[PDB]
Amino acid sequence: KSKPFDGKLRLPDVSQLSDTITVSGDAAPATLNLDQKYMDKISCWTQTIPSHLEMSYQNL
Amino acid sequence: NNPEDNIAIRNAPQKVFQLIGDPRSGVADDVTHNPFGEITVEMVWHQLKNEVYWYRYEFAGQTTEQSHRDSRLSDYTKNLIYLLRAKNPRKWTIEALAEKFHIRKQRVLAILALKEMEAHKIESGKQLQGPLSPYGLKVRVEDLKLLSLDPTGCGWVEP
Amino acid sequence: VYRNSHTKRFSCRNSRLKYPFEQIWPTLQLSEDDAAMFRRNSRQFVVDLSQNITLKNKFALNKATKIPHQDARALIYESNLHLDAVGEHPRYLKIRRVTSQYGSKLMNVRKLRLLLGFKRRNFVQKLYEHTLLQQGSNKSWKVLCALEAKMNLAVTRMGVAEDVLEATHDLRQNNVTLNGSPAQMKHARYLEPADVLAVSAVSLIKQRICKGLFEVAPNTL
Amino acid sequence: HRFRNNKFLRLEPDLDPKVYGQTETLQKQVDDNFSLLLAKHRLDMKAAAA
Amino acid sequence: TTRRRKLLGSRYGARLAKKNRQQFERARVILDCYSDEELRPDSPPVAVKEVTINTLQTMRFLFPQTSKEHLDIKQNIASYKIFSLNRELLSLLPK
Ligand SMILES: [K+]
Repeated sequence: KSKPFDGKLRLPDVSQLSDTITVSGDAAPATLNLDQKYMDKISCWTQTIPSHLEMSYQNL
Repeated sequence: NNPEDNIAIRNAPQKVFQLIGDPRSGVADDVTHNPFGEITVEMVWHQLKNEVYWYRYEFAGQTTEQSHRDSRLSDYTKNLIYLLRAKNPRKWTIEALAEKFHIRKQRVLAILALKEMEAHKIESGKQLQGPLSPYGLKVRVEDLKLLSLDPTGCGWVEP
Repeated sequence: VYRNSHTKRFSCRNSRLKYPFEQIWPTLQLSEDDAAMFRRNSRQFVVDLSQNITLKNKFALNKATKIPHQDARALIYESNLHLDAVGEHPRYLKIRRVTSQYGSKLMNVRKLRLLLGFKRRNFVQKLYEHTLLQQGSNKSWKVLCALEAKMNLAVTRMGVAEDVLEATHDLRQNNVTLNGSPAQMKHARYLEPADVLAVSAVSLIKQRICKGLFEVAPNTL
Repeated sequence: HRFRNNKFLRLEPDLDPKVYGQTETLQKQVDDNFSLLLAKHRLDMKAAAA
Repeated sequence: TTRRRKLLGSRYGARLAKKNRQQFERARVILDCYSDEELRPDSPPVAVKEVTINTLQTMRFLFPQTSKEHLDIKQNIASYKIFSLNRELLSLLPK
């Protein structure tokens, strides 16, 4: 006994949230979050991607 | 638009007007220091197992903050840009999308190109196959509504 | 030149450090003895404080987070009698002379060759000459931009190669394409702000990444 | 509830990705859900028919 | 002694136009090919109706909370997906 689905996709505008919170609701890190688990392997470059490059790992 | 929760407002151009002297008899511009910044370097990481140090150079380090966020936008945000552009190209121009998500125009166009290529792969049947098939979603542009956080606190309303 | 100076273990030499060598390869596996040798450049003992401090701690004592890039040299290689050398008599403090510049200048040029992938000196000299004619006001930043525009360094940033040396081998095998086709003058050209790089050896690169992170992958899906 | 640790009342453990593969594990999970639904229809028909 | 076939490349748009013309036309409108006078094609623009996205991260990586906000987003995506499947099924069910 509830309203049936209208058939439209409703997505919130996450662009209006504060800068102190990430998309997932957790606290926003003010600095790069590096881990020793990944900085000793090929991932060291992934964690330090520069701001002038746009990389996609689905299409490489 | 408050500095507490708007990093973009914090990283804004500054209007500098500094003087030395007496405004009633004679004044001169203060040119004894550089308030526009300079190139900086910083140590970011130290690996204790290999003894490797990482240093980061920034062109405008003294007049910017948290510049690492621009290139680390979530996948949800990128899909939202792709859907908004397809829904209404007349209103969602490159300028509007760049202002909305606090990024540069070059980044906006680059994101669209990569998402477009990925969509073709999904439609062609090269990605999201087998057990992961349900995660390939086809969306009609008409059946899309964007909610807003108008009410203070938790809750998204349609208008 | 089948020398030890052309191997990762002894590639970089710095005469101003307690241990003359320096580690710059983030994926090199060192033995216990080798790690101990390098660690001597990280820890120092203070007499008055009677404690060991690290290089990172030294920066904090100097209140250095973002400093002019020319000022970091005075922090890494020098010492102060009020922060890190308290208790030492001034008679035994080390002060450099103007005759040590040549060793330092030669060392830095060797670093640029190492970062580019063991390039020849004439290669670096022409790169410097190239930047002199390009538009821009800050000479130091123009040199940095030239390094980033190199194709092999850009491939490394993508995260598909362990280091620059492995990236260079990929280019020789044509495992990466530029604007849809293999690059021409790939070792001598510069990339532009609208270039597109893609992997043509998809099966090879995917295997490379999976193997590297196999041990750090969780056992629960 | 006696099955405190076995919260989901599973009969077999989930496949280890490091041994059988990520894709194989994902397919196994899908098959498990379908089997539960199919078993439910199977018990009902037998009871109704016999 | 290599068995690898020689690779002669081509631009991504060049290959797409020969494999699927409909996708090529859609990409031109999305990528803002009709704003510049110099690069404006002669053919009129085509309206965009349907797009495809990947939601694996938004469903299993990005929204862990138990609040109504995160639950609603997942439910809406799941509901929309079922509608798409049902529309396809209805096209085949009739004898
Ligand atoms: K040389």
